[PDB]
Amino acid sequence: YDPNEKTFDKILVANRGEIACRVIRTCKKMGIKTVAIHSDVDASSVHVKMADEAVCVGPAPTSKSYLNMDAIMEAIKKTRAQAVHPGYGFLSENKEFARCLAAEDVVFIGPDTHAIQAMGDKIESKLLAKKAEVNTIPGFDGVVKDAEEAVRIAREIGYPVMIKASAGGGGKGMRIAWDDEETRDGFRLSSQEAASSFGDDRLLIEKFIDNPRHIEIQVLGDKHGNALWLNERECSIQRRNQKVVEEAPSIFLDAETRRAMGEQAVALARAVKYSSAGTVEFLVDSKKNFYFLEMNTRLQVEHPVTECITGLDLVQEMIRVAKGYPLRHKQADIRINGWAVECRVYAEDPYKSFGLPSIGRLSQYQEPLHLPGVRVDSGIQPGSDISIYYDPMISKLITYGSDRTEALKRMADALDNYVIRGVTHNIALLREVIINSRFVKGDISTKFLSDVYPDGFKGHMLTKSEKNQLLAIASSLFVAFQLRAQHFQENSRMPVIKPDIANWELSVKLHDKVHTVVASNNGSVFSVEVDGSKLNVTSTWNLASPLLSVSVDGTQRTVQCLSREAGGNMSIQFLGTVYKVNILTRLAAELNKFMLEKVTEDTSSVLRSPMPGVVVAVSVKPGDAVAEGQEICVIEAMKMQNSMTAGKTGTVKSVHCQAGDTVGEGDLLVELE
Amino acid sequence: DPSDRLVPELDTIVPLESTKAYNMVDIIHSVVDEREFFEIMPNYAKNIIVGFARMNGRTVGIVGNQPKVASGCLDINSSVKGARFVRFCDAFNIPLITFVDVPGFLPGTAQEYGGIIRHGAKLLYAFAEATVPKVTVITRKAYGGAYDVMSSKHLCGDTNYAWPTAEIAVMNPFPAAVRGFVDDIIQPSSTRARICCDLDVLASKKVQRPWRKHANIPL
Amino acid sequence: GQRRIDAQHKRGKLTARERISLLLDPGSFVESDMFVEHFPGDSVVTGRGRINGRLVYVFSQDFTVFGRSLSGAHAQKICKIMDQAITVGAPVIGLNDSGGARIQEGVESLAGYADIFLRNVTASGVIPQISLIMGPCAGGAVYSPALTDFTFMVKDTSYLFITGPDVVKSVTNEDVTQEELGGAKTHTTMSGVAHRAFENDVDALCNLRDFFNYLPLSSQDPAPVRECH
Ligand SMILES: Nc1ncnc2c1ncn2[C@@H]1O[C@H](COP(=O)(O)OP(=O)(O)OP(=O)(O)O)[C@@H](O)[C@H]1O
Ligand SMILES: [Mg+2]
Repeated sequence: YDPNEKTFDKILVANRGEIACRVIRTCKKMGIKTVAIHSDVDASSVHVKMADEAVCVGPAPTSKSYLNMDAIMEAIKKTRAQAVHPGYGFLSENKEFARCLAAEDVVFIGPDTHAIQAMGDKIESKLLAKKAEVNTIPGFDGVVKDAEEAVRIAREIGYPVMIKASAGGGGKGMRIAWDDEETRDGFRLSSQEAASSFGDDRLLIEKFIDNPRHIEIQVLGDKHGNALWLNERECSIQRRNQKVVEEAPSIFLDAETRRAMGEQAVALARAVKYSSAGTVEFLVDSKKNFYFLEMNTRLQVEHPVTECITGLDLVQEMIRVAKGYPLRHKQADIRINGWAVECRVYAEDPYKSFGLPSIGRLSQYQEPLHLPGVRVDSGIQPGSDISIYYDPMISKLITYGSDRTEALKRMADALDNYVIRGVTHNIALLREVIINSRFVKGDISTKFLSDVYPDGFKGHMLTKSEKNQLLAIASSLFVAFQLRAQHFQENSRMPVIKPDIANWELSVKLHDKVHTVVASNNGSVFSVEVDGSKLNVTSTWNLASPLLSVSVDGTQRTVQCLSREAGGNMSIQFLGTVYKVNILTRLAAELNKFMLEKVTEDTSSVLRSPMPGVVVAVSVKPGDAVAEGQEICVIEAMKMQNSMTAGKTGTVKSVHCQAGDTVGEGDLLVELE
Repeated sequence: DPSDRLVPELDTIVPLESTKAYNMVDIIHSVVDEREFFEIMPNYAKNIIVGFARMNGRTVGIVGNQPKVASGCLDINSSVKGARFVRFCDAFNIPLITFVDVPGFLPGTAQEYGGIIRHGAKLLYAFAEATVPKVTVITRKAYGGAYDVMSSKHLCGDTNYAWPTAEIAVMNPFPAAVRGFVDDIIQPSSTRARICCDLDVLASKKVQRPWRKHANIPL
Repeated sequence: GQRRIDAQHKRGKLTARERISLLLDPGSFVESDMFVEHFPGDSVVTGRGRINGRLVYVFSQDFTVFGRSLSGAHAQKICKIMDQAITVGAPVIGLNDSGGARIQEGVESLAGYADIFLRNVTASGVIPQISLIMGPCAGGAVYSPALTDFTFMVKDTSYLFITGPDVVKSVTNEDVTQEELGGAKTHTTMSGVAHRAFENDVDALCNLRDFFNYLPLSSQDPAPVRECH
């Protein structure tokens, strides 16, 4: 970092979240006063305090606040900001914003308008790519309009051909065909949804590429022409067409293909005349047939892992490029330094549809910054609020080591020492992803989540040894709580006669089985017998700290007692997964055997609202005999469109919702039968 | 649980929009030891919250207003609930911590015909006769005579603090501070650290009152 | 002034000093803290007197003529008279006619009300406290009478309520007059707040003397014994 290098003194970040904080910290590192914009809701965000000055925009929704042209222009002209930075999304590809700013005397940090317009269109992108002499996805070179042309193409290229129309900003019209029969009825269907959604009906049918891995190449460009490629980035793990886990030095990729990818990306950037930082996306399959997917003109979300492996700062380099100074690095200077893995901690429940976002307020938040080799990019703090107007994200966790195994181990350690109370995160799913056997080996594809968990996310399957360790830890915590409860102060009027029990016989109900445990205490060491198996658990037994470290049989395990009840219920986080355990004494369990269970009328026939947002599409009416998997309502929330199905067969008793109605979580929408 | 633990999550829990409500149970959970709270009558007269908790290991009684339900207005049932809890806590030497966000009493003909005057006077009485240590934190709102009810100094409230969003009025905390109605304006993140300290000082509080067989509480 | 006294007499009411004169024995009223300015007068007349030869402390509110709101001086005078009554062990009788107080506000009014509430709670069980509401009382002024031992009202002239009919109409959206919201009949027949209602001021004061004859002066004294025939 060179503060002497002159750069725009006043910079406005036209974004929000962790990226705004990252930009603010980078400008502060290079010594630049930074102003930040925020809506009414985000007035208490981290980035507004991290910025030296603030300019409130207006209303809560991002459409009228972070997409408002007039408001942002007012902010620019009132704060006299010398530079603007969009981060990613929002106004990343806003070409009218680019031209209106160019009408003024404020510099935009990012791609030029011409490149954005050229690369935005999928047809134009494919055309320019095939003029650029870069291998592209095999398929029909044109637009199919009738079933006859579709079946002819499927015959003369390949039966597994995607039926994909144009537009598709949210992935709409992205259906796939696999045989001649599909290429006619599915062709009609896809034309129907294309007409319903956008209607341009410009198809881009192309051959399916099996078992691919989405690879990202960081192309750094400038106004001086020369472009540099920065290693690679594997982003194969994807749920619902969204990146979740990214490792930069891709294991499958080898040096010859590294050079090939770098040369292809640089040549394509020169053809596009890119003058900023972007990522080239490749779909190399098991046959090493690389196919250019698309090149994002904005800064990639998962850039910090590339920064970690390369020992470089992309934000500073791109802001220097925007200043006017040429690129100051060479391909020889670029290398690999160990390994690094990054995950996106989102505010979503991974059990429902591989991530169903929730809403809430962070009552407790702690990052494992003290753990070695851990970097946290987060735009929230204790007391922050998750809202329906923005992306359901909590943080980004990046761990770097001298080897892939070391990075994975440090990432597991960081995930086990990360405290989030107030919302439902998805740390569990990330944990099984980074400890999965296939992921550790390297065999990963874009359909990783689809086939590894066919039915969906179930949780961490406990081994017998791990189950014994969990039961021992729970029993030890229970006995520790009782022992602390026995400790009073001296009364001198009615002295306390402390009970002298030596063994605790407990019944622990994990999942469905019931286990008999015998726990004995000796100083700070608990001897626990679970079904005969003997274990020794030793720890400091601090009952107020959120994180508790135990030493079960030498094996060090960090656990979190999320909740505890006087009735014996205990919700405890083991290895990233929350387990419910009911601990009773033996006498209490014997007497509880006589308690009558309360019958719950869980006969379905109802449908709640897991998505807190606005129901924008209702496809049912009172009296509709729906079936299994039939979509009921679509709710826009978290700036994400999610469609939910009934999952069973039953006539609709009544509908308590309408298309475009604000509905929170837990609201009964459609009654069923 | 260290007694100096900061609670930064409380710095932005009170919204600026006076019409918008929040949950006082979140504040109570954040402040008390280990976030453990034995709520008494959790499902009755939910516009007031009473319960037992611990501060630095010592049993404390918690009284607070709930702006989520009925905007925190006091009525007959909440008055009776709070009065009984406060009287019990005073009778057995248990310190009281109060969180005040009351905008006044609930208006209407049903309340007047039900005897809102005497039922409110019950809570006034209960807070006034207490001789145990009393700590008061005004979070946002203290309209009307209800402000006097939550032991506003003159009802022997030992130490009183206001958040920088407290808006003590009749129909900003500066009037209250100038007149002497708060001992300080505290940052919401230091609340716990303050309260514990006060409970150490006031543990030896002793008050002398005129002799009587008993008092005539407006039952 | 004289015009305000005539206006008060037109409604059928008395002023504070005539009320005190009727209540107490002739030539037995001793005013205290006469010279305090809220304008002097403070809209409350405090002092001590005798009923049938027995000591009593009294205050009478005078908001209808020369009082603006519940200044600190008003509550300070009331608190002083209550402290004297505690010190010597004699009852307190309070005539409440707070028909005024600007727009029912005042930053220093609520603090004075809190002080008076504290005095009432301290005196509860130590000395008898009687409250006679002789005019409209609203807001936080209605809790001190509720904290006293006995509460009496004057018919068709006195009211007790926390919020006026205007706020009830604004919020609950219902139409009720002052009488049906806080009148004497409402508080003596279906509210349980007042203990008795009297025809007018003279009748109320005479009945208050008769009632006062029954009570002891403090809780350190035995029950009174008159002469039996
Ligand atoms: N031809 C293809 N064959 C198979 N999968 C594809 C193909 N094109 C895209 N995908 C899948 O979709 C992902 C990217 O989709 P695409 O870029 O078209 O989506 P989008 O909605 O336009 O936005 P975004 O760029 O944010 O993903 C890829 O990572 C891959 O999983
Ligand atoms: Mg892409």
